Amino acid sequence: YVSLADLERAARDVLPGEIFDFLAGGSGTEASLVANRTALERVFVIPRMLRDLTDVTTEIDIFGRRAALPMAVAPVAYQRLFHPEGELAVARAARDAGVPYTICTLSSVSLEEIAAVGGRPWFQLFWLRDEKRSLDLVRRAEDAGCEAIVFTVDVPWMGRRLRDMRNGFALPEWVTAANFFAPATWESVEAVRAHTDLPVVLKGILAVEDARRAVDAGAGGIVVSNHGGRQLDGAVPGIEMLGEIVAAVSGGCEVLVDGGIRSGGDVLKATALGASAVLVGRPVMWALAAAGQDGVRQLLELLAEEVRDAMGLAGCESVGAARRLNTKLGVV
Amino acid sequence: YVSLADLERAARDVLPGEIFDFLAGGSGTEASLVANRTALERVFVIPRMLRDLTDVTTEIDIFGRRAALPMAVAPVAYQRLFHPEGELAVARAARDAGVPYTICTLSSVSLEEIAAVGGRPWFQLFWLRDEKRSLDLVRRAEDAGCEAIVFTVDVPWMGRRLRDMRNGFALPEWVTAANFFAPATWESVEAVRAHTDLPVVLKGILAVEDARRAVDAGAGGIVVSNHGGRQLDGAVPGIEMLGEIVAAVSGGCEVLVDGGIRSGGDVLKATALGASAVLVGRPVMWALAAAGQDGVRQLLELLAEEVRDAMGLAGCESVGAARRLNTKLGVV
Amino acid sequence: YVSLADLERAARDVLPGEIFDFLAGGSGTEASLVANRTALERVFVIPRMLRDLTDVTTEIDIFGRRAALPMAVAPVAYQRLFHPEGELAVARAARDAGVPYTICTLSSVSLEEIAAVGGRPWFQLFWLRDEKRSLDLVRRAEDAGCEAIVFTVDVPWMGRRLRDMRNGFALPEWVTAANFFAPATWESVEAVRAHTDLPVVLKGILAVEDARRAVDAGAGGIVVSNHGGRQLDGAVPGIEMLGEIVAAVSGGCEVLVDGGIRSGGDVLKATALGASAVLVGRPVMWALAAAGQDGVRQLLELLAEEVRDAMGLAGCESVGAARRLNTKLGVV
Amino acid sequence: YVSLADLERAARDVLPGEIFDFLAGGSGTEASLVANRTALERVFVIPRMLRDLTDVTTEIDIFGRRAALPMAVAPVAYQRLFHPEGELAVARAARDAGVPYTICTLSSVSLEEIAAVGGRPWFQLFWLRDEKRSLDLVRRAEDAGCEAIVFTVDVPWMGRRLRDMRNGFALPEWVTAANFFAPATWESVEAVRAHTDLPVVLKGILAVEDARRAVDAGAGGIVVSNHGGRQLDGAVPGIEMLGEIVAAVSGGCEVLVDGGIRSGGDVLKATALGASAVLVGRPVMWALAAAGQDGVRQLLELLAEEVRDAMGLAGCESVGAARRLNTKLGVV
Ligand SMILES: Cc1cc2cc3c(=O)[nH]c(=O)nc-3n(C[C@H](O)[C@H](O)[C@H](O)COP(=O)(O)O)c2cc1C
Ligand SMILES: Cc1cc2cc3c(=O)[nH]c(=O)nc-3n(C[C@H](O)[C@H](O)[C@H](O)COP(=O)(O)O)c2cc1C
Ligand SMILES: Cc1cc2cc3c(=O)[nH]c(=O)nc-3n(C[C@H](O)[C@H](O)[C@H](O)COP(=O)(O)O)c2cc1C
Ligand SMILES: Cc1cc2cc3c(=O)[nH]c(=O)nc-3n(C[C@H](O)[C@H](O)[C@H](O)COP(=O)(O)O)c2cc1C
Ligand SMILES: O=C(O)C(=O)Cc1ccccc1
Ligand SMILES: O=C(O)C(=O)Cc1ccccc1
Ligand SMILES: O=C(O)C(=O)Cc1ccccc1
Ligand SMILES: O=C(O)C(=O)Cc1ccccc1
Ligand SMILES: [Mg+2]
Ligand SMILES: [Mg+2]
Ligand SMILES: [Mg+2]
Ligand SMILES: [Mg+2]
Repeated sequence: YVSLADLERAARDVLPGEIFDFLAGGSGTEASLVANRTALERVFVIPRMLRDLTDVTTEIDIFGRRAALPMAVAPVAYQRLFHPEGELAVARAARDAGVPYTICTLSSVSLEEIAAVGGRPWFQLFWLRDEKRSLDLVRRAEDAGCEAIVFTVDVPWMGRRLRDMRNGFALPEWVTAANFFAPATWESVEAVRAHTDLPVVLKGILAVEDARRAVDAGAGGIVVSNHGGRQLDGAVPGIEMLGEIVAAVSGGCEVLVDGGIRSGGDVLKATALGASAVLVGRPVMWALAAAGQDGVRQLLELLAEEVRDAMGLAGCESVGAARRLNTKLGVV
Repeated sequence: YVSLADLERAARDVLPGEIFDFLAGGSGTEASLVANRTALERVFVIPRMLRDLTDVTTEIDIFGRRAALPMAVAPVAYQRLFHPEGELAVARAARDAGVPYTICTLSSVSLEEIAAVGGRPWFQLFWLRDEKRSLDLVRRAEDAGCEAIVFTVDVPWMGRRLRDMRNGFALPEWVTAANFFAPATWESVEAVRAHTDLPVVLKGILAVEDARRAVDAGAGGIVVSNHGGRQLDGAVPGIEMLGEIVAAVSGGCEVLVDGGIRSGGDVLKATALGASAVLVGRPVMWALAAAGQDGVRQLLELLAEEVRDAMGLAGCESVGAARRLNTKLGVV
Repeated sequence: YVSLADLERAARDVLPGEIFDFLAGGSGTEASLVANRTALERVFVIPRMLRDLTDVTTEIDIFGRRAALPMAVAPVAYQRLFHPEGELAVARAARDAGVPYTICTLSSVSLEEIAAVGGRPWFQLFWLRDEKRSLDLVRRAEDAGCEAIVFTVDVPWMGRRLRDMRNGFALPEWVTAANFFAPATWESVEAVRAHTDLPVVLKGILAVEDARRAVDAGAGGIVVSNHGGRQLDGAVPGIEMLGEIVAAVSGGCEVLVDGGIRSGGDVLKATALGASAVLVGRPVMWALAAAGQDGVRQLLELLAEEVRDAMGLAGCESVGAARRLNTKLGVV
Repeated sequence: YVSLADLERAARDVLPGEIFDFLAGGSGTEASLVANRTALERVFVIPRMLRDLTDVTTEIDIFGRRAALPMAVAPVAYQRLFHPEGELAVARAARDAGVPYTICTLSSVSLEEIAAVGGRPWFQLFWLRDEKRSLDLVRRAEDAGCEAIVFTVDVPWMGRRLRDMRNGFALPEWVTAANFFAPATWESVEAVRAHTDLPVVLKGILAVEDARRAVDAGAGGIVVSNHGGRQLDGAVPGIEMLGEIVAAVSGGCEVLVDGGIRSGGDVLKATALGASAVLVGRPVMWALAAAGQDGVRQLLELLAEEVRDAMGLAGCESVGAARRLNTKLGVV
């Protein structure tokens, strides 16, 4: 594999069509799914030259701990759909690569099993109808050693997945929600923040004033995201709001972004627009589908090489230097 | 049907080619027909998160009465071209869905028959050569219980419909103007406004100063519209003028928009740009062609679900909240 | 024929490929040829409604005389390439339509023969190496009753016509320059202006300061033009400079535009951007090729209908009103 | 050959696929390779008319000596890949055309042999791990009569050439680095500047502040360049930074540009955006592949004719006049 696109081709070959569609699809007309890629392709970096690259490092510190790359594995539900080892294969490879892994509320292996793999597990929360049950799930994650609560805030309900409707897609009997819903509000965020000392990261923020309110609410971070184009069809790409959100946040929390990251150059673009780190979703599942744990390892090694390559070519010895790069929008 | 595009495919299958072309076509090179869709596809919404969605409602009040959605059926002439029940099938489904139905001056069933279906009938006026006859038509509509006069102001004459010319299209002998023309001016508007206590809504306004003059003239509303691309070829899309017109009108009348609405997300976009409500034309006829009254019912149920979905995903419990959403233009 | 594009198809059928290429082609990569069309397609008009259209007229006054439309036939050399009657067929149809006809320096029928057709003949000048010969040609045109001298200023030499080079195209022995070259300068303009009381119109101006200098030099008009994409490849379209040039000229001369006019709507766009009138080149030759004099008559009747249609749909009873229309750029 | 694109077709016919790919390819997704062409195609020139063209000249003075065109042959490694005479064929043709030739550090014929051809040889430096060896290479070039040191500053290492990886491309045994690496820094630039009285030209500058620092560092020139899209994938095109860099440099050094020059019109565009001169890479190798020395001669004669044509059509008797042209961005 010499690009993440190689892995997409390999996963399309192996997966059943309706499972590939569950993974690849977005909501509605897929306008936001496509725009996530359009937006990154319009960004060009202005690289710097002639800087010291003696000790180029892609490492970052986030939520108190070192990560090997400015990247984490996005929460993607039901990973046993893609490979029999599911979440355990992905979490093992992430651990070995030094990348945080976000455990899903709708994981097909229990959160305690996945946390026992080790590494840096985060936990993605969906709000349950029942504050008490929601908080018990947060407490389970904390007791199991997860380091952050990634509270998904853009799913009052699931978007309209027209591929799934047309395919009549349903979970196989052999895939279940191994950890076993209502719209979340700012009151739900406060209940979580009061229940845990872990950093609470709000995933799915796109409006500048919601990013400011997230800091005011005590969030340790946000993920600027349109949920990979799977929720509101026509939601702006996170990448297009990132710069304005980073300016409004004034360092008050970590600002991550996701949606459409398909290379180390895309990581560099996100960093140059001000992201602390990115999440990567579909490509990790492609690698899982194509070759299990070893596939995910290869993907993360390829992404690490691409990130190091892009940083050094752009004159950046550290991720902080990359955040100080300027960019210019082009036409594609 | 899981999208309005499903219905377009179904109507193309059933209708004779020249009737599909009469419905689908625009004037000239169809630049404005295409631009109506281009414009909506360039708009992206910035959704809000974590708001109370306990009681999401798509209802609005307009011209004194409640409507179930921020939408009405646009005036489309000669609906018996598309289905034997024509206007009665559409008006029955609109009534049952809680959506106003605009009766045409060139309806193929008389306006009194269509008004007798019930619901919320509006009446679309074309100016007749003869003030007295024009006003008698307004009086008929009022006597029959129509709630608003939608005065079409962008047809001094019909545009150049090159599909119709190339097809040699003419009305079948079995379709007639069952209610049975000169360019309208501001004097014509004043004559209508003085003749009726119903709100007069000027349909086909695109210039900001014409929107201001409409308020000064006593209009209760305007429809920002290029007539679905069927009149001036190269007229700007209504959606591209809507924000500037809403700012200039300062709440002085209702501001509707039409042209290219093909989903509940498109309704959300129009609302976010400031529209009070939208009109929907061609998709309603697709549903009529495909399956008569039941087809139109299914279309309106699908649109209601899409509007509720898009509003809630965007953090909006009411249409007023949706009007306060911000937007960002993209590239497609 | 219901559009000018119908005539293009008819002319491609009848003409020999290398003559169609001589007519259709531009210089170099044809970037400016394509951009002339791209530019018009990006312009959208903001029409006005509810204005008095009792007496819509497409007439203009230019260089002291009435024309039936805001249009003249552009200078196109060697019209016998396209039809045996060549320039006489075109000039007869232009006369009958009330449209000025620009006689070429490189006409395949003598300028005195073409002027004898009547109508409103203008004369397009190329500067000869020899001031005295150039001025004698101007004097011939004046003696023959031409009403304006259209001095082409964008041909210090012919551009690189790669279609012609690849085709090995040369004039047939039966086509000659029936009136029988050096780069023109501002001194050449002054020599012409001093030699004739006819208005001198500089054709091929694109820079704002050249338009200002043209007024200072005593020009009666300019044609904002990149020579139909046939001279500098990569020259900006005239339509993209027109508004800035009209503002800089402050009414000091007539400002015409050409390049890519393919409909009455395009005429309206040019007028709305501030042009006094347009020139039309290739479409007139298409009509000549397809059907001789009668073809050109049909073209001009079609253009007259399209111009009247577009003006009235846009609320304009006169060309002056059309010049006061606003426009908005779109994406196509 | 009537365009540079003719030569590209001829070279694709003759070269082995993997050598054509080595020549044509870029890094990563080739976003910057494509954008180099997109950027030039978006630029339109505003030509001037009616200026004296008695003595049009394409000559420039650069680094103290006259060149026949505002162009030099870019450094392209291993030219024996394309033709058995390699660098000697290209340098002979460049000499005969009056164009400087940049000798590569990775030339397949020794720099002393190529300099002995005569003409105006420049020398492109890659920094060696070893200041002393780097400076000895600079001294060899100077001793052999090279006139400028073109220090490539955008290669801390080679970019990711996915065509080469997929092809398994390697140098044939019969091609070697006949002159026989570490990241360069500003200290490396100072070591070169102190070692030679030749002008030092930094190639691969894209950031405005790096251009300013280059002047402060004593560079005699810079090449605004993304290395033909072969280094950072997603680096901005040089052409898009050129105007801002020329303004920041305030005449303090020569400002060249490269990437995607495919015609004399493209040379004119670069000049109008403020470049002192351009470099041309791939087209020179196409000509070498297609027909050896004579091919390169034909290419340079064609480019000279296109540059003279474009300059005169744009009203420019000198390259300095062309630099004073204005431009307008379009859509393509
Ligand atoms: C099949 C699939 C399931 C989920 C389930 C979840 C989820 O239960 N909770 C959550 O909070 N986000 C999810 N997501 C979004 C994900 O976390 C990233 O937001 C996007 O995948 C980023 O875009 P890509 O890198 O995929 O372009 C999903 C994405 C995909 C493709
Ligand atoms: C076949 C057809 C006939 C009519 C006849 C009329 C009419 O006698 N009076 C009027 O005032 N508007 C009309 N219209 C325009 C309509 O009311 C809406 O302006 C557009 O259909 C909105 O765009 P879509 O939703 O169709 O894109 C028509 C639209 C179509 C397609
Ligand atoms: C075959 C052909 C010959 C000539 C010869 C001349 C000419 O001897 N003198 C002149 O001054 N302009 C010319 N022109 C340009 C013309 O006058 C108009 O500038 C463009 O045709 C406007 O663009 P279209 O309407 O064609 O798009 C020509 C255009 C075409 C196509
Ligand atoms: C096969 C190939 C090898 C080299 C090797 C070098 C090099 O050892 N040192 C250097 O400093 N630049 C190089 N370059 C870049 C070149 O000098 C110009 O920057 C681009 O070719 C300009 O773009 P095009 O004119 O090609 O679009 C190369 C370009 C090509 C195509
Ligand atoms: O991504 C999916 O569809 C899932 O299976 C989990 C889920 C469910 C509803 C909304 C978002 C994610
Ligand atoms: O839409 C049409 O073509 C109609 O049948 C009614 C009509 C007629 C003329 C202009 C606008 C609408
Ligand atoms: O258009 C042409 O090519 C002609 O035949 C006349 C001409 C010649 C040179 C430049 C412009 C027009
Ligand atoms: O262009 C190439 O790939 C070369 O052969 C020389 C080279 C090597 C590494 C970076 C830039 C140029
Ligand atoms: Mg991503
Ligand atoms: Mg609509
Ligand atoms: Mg024209
Ligand atoms: Mg180049």
